[PDB]
Amino acid sequence: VKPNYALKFTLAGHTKAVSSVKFSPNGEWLASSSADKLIKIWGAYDGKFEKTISGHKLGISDVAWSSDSNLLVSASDDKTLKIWDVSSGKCLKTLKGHSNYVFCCNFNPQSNLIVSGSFDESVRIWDVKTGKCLKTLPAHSDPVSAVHFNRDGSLIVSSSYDGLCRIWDTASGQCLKTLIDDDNPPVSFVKFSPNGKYILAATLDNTLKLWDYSKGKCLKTYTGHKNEKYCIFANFSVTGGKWIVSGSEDNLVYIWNLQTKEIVQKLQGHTDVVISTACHPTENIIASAALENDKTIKLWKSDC
Repeated sequence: VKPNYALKFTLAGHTKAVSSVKFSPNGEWLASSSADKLIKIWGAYDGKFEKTISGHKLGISDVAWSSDSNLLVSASDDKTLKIWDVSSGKCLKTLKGHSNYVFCCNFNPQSNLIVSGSFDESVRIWDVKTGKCLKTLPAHSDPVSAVHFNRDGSLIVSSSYDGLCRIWDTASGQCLKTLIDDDNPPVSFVKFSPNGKYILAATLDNTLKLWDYSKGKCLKTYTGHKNEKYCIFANFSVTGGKWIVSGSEDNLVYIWNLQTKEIVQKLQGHTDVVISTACHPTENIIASAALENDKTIKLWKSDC
C-alpha cells in the first residue's frame, strides 16, 4: 500500500549544489554531478565514496550512464559534453557543438549514441565512438530541460521552457509529436516510462503528469509538491510498488501511488531543494540530492 523508505546514508563531499544523481545500470554505483564541476562515484549499497572525476571548466548539470556501466556522459555550462571512462577516470571525448550551457544528456540503450539538450534551444545526437555530432535538431524555442531515449532508442522525448514536449524519430530527426495542453507552463522534466508507452512530464505549476503519447492524452496528474522554479528529476519506481518519485522545492522527496495519485510517503531530511532523485534498477533504493544549502546526497531504502 505504502513504502517505508528510511535514511541509510548521507553522502557528503561536493562543495556546491548537487545537480543530478543516477544509478549505474548494473546497480553497483551511484554517480553524482554538481555545480562544483565534479563527478563523484559512490557505492550504491554501502554509500562508500569511490572517486572524483574532474575536467569540466564550469558546473555540471547532468550525468548519464552507458548500458554496460563502463562510461559516463556529463553536460556542463562550459558548453561541452564529456564522455568518461569510469574505471580510469579519463575523458575519452569532449563533445563540442552547443552554443550555450548543456543542461541534460543520456545514452541510448545500445549506447552508441548520446542525446543532449541545451540552453541554445537545440537537441543534438552524438556518436559515442567518434565524439562527432550526427544531427542538430531545432527542437524548441527556449532552453531544453530534458532529453530521453525510449526503451529501444528509436524515439527521443524532449521538454523545454517553451511549454512543449516533443517526440523525435532518432534515425531521421523528424518531430513525430508535439504534446501541448490548453495551457503552456514551462516543462521542466520529461521521461519515458520503462515500457516506452507513457511519458512522465513536470511543469512549473507544481504538477506532474503521465501522458499516453500513442493517443496524446494525459492520464494521471500528481500534485501536493512544490515545483515552480527548478528543473527537478522525477522517476518511475518499479522494483516493488509502482510509484512516482520526485524532488520538491520544500526540501522533500515525494512518492505517489502511480494509479491512485495519492501521496504515499514524503522523505524529510534535506535542507535545500531536492533537485534530483534516482530509483535503483533492482532494489527498493532511492538516491536524493539537494542544492547548495545542503550539498549532500541521501540514500534511502524501503521494504516495498
